[PDB]
Amino acid sequence: QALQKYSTDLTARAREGKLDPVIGRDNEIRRVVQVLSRRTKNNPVLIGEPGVGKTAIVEGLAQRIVAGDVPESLRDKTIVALDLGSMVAGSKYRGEFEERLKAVLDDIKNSAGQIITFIDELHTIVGAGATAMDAGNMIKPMLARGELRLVGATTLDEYRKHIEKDAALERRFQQVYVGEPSVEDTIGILRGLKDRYEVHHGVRITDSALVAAATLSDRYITARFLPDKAIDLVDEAASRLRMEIDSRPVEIDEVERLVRRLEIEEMALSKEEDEASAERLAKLRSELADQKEKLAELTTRWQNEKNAKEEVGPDDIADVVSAWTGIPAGRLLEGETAKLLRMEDELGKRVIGQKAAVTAVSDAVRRSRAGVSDPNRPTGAFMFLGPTGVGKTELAKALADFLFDDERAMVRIDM
Amino acid sequence: QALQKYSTDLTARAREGKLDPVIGRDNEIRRVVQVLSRRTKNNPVLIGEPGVGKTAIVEGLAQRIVAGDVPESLRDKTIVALDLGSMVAGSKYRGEFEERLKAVLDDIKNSAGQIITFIDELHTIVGAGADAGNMIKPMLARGELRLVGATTLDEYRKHIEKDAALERRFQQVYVGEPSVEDTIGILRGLKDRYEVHHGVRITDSALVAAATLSDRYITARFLPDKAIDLVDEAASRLRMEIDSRPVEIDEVERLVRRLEIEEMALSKEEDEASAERLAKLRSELADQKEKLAELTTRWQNEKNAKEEVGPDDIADVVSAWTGIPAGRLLEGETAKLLRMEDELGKRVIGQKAAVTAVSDAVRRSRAGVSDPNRPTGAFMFLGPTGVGKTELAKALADFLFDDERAMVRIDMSEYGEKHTVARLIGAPPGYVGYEAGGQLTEAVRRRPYTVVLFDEIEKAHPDVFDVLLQVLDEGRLTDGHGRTVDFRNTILILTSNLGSGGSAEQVLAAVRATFKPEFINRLDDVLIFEGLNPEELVRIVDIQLAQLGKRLAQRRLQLQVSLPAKRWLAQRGFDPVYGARPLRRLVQQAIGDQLAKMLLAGQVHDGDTVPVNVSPDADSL
Amino acid sequence: SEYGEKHTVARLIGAPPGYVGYEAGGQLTEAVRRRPYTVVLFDEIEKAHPDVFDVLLQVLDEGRLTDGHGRTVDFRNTILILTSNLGSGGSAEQVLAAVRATFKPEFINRLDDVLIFEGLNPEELVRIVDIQLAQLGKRLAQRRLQLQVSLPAKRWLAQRGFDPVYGARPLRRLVQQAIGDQLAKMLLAGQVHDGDTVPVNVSPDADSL
Ligand SMILES: Nc1ncnc2c1ncn2[C@@H]1O[C@H](COP(=O)(O)OP(=O)(O)OP(O)(O)=S)[C@@H](O)[C@H]1O
Ligand SMILES: Nc1ncnc2c1ncn2[C@@H]1O[C@H](COP(=O)(O)OP(=O)(O)OP(O)(O)=S)[C@@H](O)[C@H]1O
Ligand SMILES: Nc1ncnc2c1ncn2[C@@H]1O[C@H](COP(=O)(O)OP(=O)(O)OP(O)(O)=S)[C@@H](O)[C@H]1O
Ligand SMILES: Nc1ncnc2c1ncn2[C@@H]1O[C@H](COP(=O)(O)OP(=O)(O)OP(O)(O)=S)[C@@H](O)[C@H]1O
Repeated sequence: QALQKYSTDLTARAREGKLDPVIGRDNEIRRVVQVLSRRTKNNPVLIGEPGVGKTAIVEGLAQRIVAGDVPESLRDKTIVALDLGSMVAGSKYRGEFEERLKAVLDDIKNSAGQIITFIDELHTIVGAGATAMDAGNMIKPMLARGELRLVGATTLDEYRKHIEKDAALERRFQQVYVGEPSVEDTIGILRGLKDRYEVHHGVRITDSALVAAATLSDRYITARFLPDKAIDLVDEAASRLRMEIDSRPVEIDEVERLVRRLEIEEMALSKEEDEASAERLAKLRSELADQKEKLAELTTRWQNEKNAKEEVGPDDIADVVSAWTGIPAGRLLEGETAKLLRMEDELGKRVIGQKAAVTAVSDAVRRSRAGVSDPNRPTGAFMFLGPTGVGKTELAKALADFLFDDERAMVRIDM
Repeated sequence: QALQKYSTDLTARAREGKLDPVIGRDNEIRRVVQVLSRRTKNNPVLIGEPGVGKTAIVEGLAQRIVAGDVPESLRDKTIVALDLGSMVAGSKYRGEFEERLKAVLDDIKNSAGQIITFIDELHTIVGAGADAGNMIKPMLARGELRLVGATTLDEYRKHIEKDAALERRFQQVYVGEPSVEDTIGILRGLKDRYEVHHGVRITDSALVAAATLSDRYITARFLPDKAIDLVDEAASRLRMEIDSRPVEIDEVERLVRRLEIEEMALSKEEDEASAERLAKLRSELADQKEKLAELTTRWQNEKNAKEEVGPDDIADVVSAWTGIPAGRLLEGETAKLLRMEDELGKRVIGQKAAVTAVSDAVRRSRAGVSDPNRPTGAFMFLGPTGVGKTELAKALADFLFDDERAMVRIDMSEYGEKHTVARLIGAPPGYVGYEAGGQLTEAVRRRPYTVVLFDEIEKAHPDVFDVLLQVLDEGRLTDGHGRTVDFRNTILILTSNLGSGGSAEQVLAAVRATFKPEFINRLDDVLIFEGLNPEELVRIVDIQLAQLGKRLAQRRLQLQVSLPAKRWLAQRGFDPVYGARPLRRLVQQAIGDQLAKMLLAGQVHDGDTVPVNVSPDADSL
Repeated sequence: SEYGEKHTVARLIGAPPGYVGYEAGGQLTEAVRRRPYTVVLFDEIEKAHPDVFDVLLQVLDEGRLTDGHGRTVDFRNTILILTSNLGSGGSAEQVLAAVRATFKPEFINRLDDVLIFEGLNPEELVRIVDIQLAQLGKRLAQRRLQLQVSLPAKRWLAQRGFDPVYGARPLRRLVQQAIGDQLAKMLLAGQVHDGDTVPVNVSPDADSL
């Protein structure tokens, strides 16, 4: 009965239908099962970089046990998820922790080898109760005889920072290397996960969304790993779309919020007894008017669309990938096609002459938004030289301003 | 009666036949005996690396006592297994643990030496305090309690040797690991205990392989233990196969029962770009439902006319582990190896002398002919620029792993100063970055099958060469933490750009004057690359156009190219001093620029197909 | 060839008290503090930094050194061996001159005889050819595939790879390139199934099986 108090039940939740579906990864679950059913030292440890799916495999094994796809030895085994945090809760006295540990071990042993314990992030088991090495290695006699099974899973570099420093305990563990999947596999994963999200957020999701997410999340976000940085885009897109099925969409709610601030400023700046703030007001009014025009236009266009956007598509994902890691990944939604066609004449406002070099920079900027340049190569690498005072540094500073509206936003180093 | 509460009975467990047969190790047990049977200070301690068998020796001694092979000074003595953990269980009050331990010690002394206390993991005897594990120090030095302990080699000097007053009362017994010939015998003795638990049979030709094979592939662990896992796993897998269908008939069915649902929920997509994906997935499904039904037929051809493990299940296990493929070329891989300079030729063009040398040290290693202790192949190819010598090392890492970014590349141009060596080997203990290991080292210790690439090697400082000096020719280098990492399965590739135009001995003598003979001598053939003839550019043209086309299929947007343009581009591939890089700029100056201009100016939309045609000088879409 | 800086001496001696890697002790020490009958080998001693040379000062001719923990291990039963490649171009004066220029007098004075190796002669390569062939046969004896080499073959093999500037590794690479390639192409293309004894013989330039 100590188990009932110091651990939860995984297989029970698997029966009650509360674990996400698990797709693919057949070799890994096969190896986990065959290691989990050998004579001595049956303790598989899923190891590998963070995010690639290591708890998902154990959940898949649990659902598989509930279904019946397991061999004979693993029929009705009742996986158990330990918890060493709630075990060291209040034990300030001398034996209060070893007592609980002995109780749990005894109740695991009393069962006829049924229980399959599961310690998630087992790199925390090392220094369980310190004071002088005594605790956390009381299970070391039972690991060897294979009484308790203990399928665990830790990240790849907290296994050689915490455990491999304890070569006597690493010996009792078998490593199952979980490498990350490819884009073709991630698409398949998403195709089966595209229902829980689609039901939690009251929306629908096109298959093009899944494809484009699994591709862009690999092309751009080069700091995480694949089964997760692809689910995040889908999830945020769906949440945003549900937020817009509220009263108003974006790009109308932003303009009205701007208009309100401009109004509350123009109403309280009017009663200013000065002469220099007269011109500092003469522009604020014009701005308020030119913004209210846009508000009214958008509001009228919405009415037309509503009398004459309900699922996420392959471009809302681009909006997310642009809002996070501000690389523009869109599809030229008419806001800036005119701008990129005017680029030369616009960079002419600050630089004069050297059309032979302005056109060369503009072409490299242009053929990258249309999706034609090499996706794994810099967006352009020019070295323009010539005599002094001509304008080379000036063109470089004009380009950064035309792109980000702040010449202090580019990275400059003086070689 | 207090020894019943805090300890089990090893000798009784050995009487009912509950312990594994212990084989060999005569000297260790005889020394344990002749230490355990002296006047004072009669308590040994076994010492040695984890896994080499140190509880096995105590269990062997217990079975030996039960049989009666021991001398008169030990005939009819029981061994009790003390359990320090179950003594501090409830002792929150200020003296209860000391009371318990004192009762235990008094009861041990109350007998006349008919008990031999055996403490396992005795490095845990230092604590128990909060003046504990210290009241034992008097009775130790007099020989009252006969203590048999066994801790690993490096927790000894961490918990015990710190207390030279207590480590004086112990006589050390070193337990070195066995050899291959002895491990074979140990397995020959232990086989019939797994033969029962798993309802299978194990072949002696497999017992020899599970010990010869696990001695050149798994170096992070020690002997027998790293050789019993293979046998046990092979047997468990064979039993799984016996119950259900065999493997490679199970996964083919699992993925087929998934592609079904995929295409079923996909066919309901009111979309147009998703029709090219559905009509491509619907072909792999019918292709898999073909070889599945072929396997079910080829299985009955055997089931009408694989029942014990052999030297093949062991190799399959030690291959699923550690990733290293050591199998038997199961007729699907050999057909692929036989045409390798044909699958490499789809990405590298020309350089027949070099493709038939990289590809030549993979076959002669997969067939079991190469030296088992030296890298799979270590050769440097060098020549002029833009020729294809960093591309070959990527067409090769893609043939073997199906992913160009699963290999280990280090750009040796950042190693300009000699102190930049610590970047790939770690920093010695007591310094800033030490709990991080090396950087090249920790990359191979996790997957010892990658293909390392040292790009632009002559730009570095001539000390990193001397670091590499032992990587070649032995496949070993140890980092700060003192962990030896093996390279005996990687493929070492070093690019360069020396010479730059010299025919053959302006370059062969420029290598000789930048490297030392002891470094040139470890290498395999030094491959020389050659410039690009005008003929072998008309084909790179096709490769480039295919690349761009595949890049364009994100919009279902094709393009038709006429042979005049295709041979115009290749004739404007110029200057046999810059190789094949100018062509990739020519393509984007000609086609890509105006395509992108037309693409965001309306007048070209998705699904279209634009034909190129050679205007009298330029290209027109 | 890795001990190239001052601070990499703490790699074989441990760390001074109170620092990061302290419970780990030394690396040369903790393997000669137990079972002190081993053999110590320093490859390419001249690749180091001439401050590692001054730990071997009290290692040699006194037989003890003290790690970080203060313990004193004793080297009174080991056999130290240092290899190098100094000179490599002079007959007998350049090697000694380079040694005297790269080491200290109180370091060359501690050792026993500083031996010189000669360099293999054309006669001394047949006795290596048969060694290599026996080793290779032992390798491809795990499939009962023992070779059967002809005496003209052995003489050609000991005449092709000889060049007196790279020692005896060219012979190994030649054995591989000549025999192993043909054998591996013949082995996985059927026709050389196990339990076979393939003979090798001399063709004009190559040597066909
Ligand atoms: N094969 C898979 N099938 C279904 N969902 C998967 C699969 N692999 C990963 N996921 C999902 O992707 C996410 C991966 O999270 P987890 O794998 O549980 O985290 P992790 O891989 O254990 O990494 P850590 O170390 O636990 S934070 C979860 O949302 C999973 O539901
Ligand atoms: N074509 C031009 N259009 C506009 N301003 C220009 C032009 N050429 C020069 N200038 C002015 O000249 C200033 C200095 O020119 P820079 O380009 O900064 O000097 P530079 O071209 O970098 O030559 P060096 O070799 O670096 S001194 C700029 O800040 C501009 O104000
Ligand atoms: N001489 C031997 N005869 C038979 N089996 C042996 C022998 N030596 C080891 N084994 C087996 O190999 C394994 C070794 O496990 P143990 O020796 O109990 O662990 P250990 O050697 O004590 O290492 P530590 O320090 O306890 S983690 C067990 O399965 C033993 O049954
Ligand atoms: N023989 C070739 N076959 C196919 N592509 C080639 C060939 N030679 C060069 N390339 C192209 O050239 C680029 C790679 O050239 P690399 O070989 O990597 O340059 P390199 O040979 O390393 O010369 P350096 O000294 O490193 S600049 C890719 O875009 C390849 O497509």
